Amino acid sequence: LYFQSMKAGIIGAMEPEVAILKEKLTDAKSTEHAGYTFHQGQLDGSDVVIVQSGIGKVAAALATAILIDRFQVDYVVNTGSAGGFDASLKVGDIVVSSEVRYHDVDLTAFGYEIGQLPANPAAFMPHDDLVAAAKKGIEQLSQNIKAVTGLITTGDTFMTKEEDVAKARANFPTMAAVEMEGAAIAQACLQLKTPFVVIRSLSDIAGKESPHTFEEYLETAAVNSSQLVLNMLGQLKGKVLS
Ligand SMILES: Nc1ncnc2[nH]cnc12
Repeated sequence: LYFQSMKAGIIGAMEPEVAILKEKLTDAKSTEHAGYTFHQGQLDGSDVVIVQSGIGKVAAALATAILIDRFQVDYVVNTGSAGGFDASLKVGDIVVSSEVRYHDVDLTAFGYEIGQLPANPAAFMPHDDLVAAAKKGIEQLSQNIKAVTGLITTGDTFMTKEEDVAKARANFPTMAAVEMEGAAIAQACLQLKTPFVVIRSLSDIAGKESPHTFEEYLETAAVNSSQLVLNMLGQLKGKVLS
């Protein structure tokens, strides 16, 4: 009958990235702390807390901290949209983080790696089992989408200027996709000894077409990322993280 499951923290920067899972919430309760709105409930039996963070590093990191400190989630899933870097991937595809780095952190002047904050690893690491879970989570099939593991990077600039995309690409050649909150969530999670995984779907190919492509395909990327979350929640049912 009843599964014994962890409590999942689920975070998205904007309302569409979160609206779907917010809906399928059962026994919904919504609470407010420190300027954020947290939606506690269940998804197919599993206990979750869903928060829309706002855009950018600091906002995502603060929501994450409250998510962990106030609601004691066992792990954090960051979901949402991202700009594709990997040419193999096309709008709607999904990238599960295999690692996450900031692209807009630079303390190389002092010997740190590009993207790396002092007293932090160069790359934040998602839990293997959360990664493994979403890997199996690709029984995807709605009723076709590609889904991959790859490097995801994070900065506080929306990545549109051919020059910005080039510099990022040069520093982080293996990058599958880019967004504005992933590494910040991971940074907060590390600080709070909490497992994370970042799941993001391509709302655009990063570059000249990005602003209107993003607006066109945000709802698609929300649908696809939200689905892989639900599956991943299924794979984690009755399990605990190693
Ligand atoms: N091109 C882009 N840059 C940063 N974040 C994004 N999220 C979706 N598309 C993006």
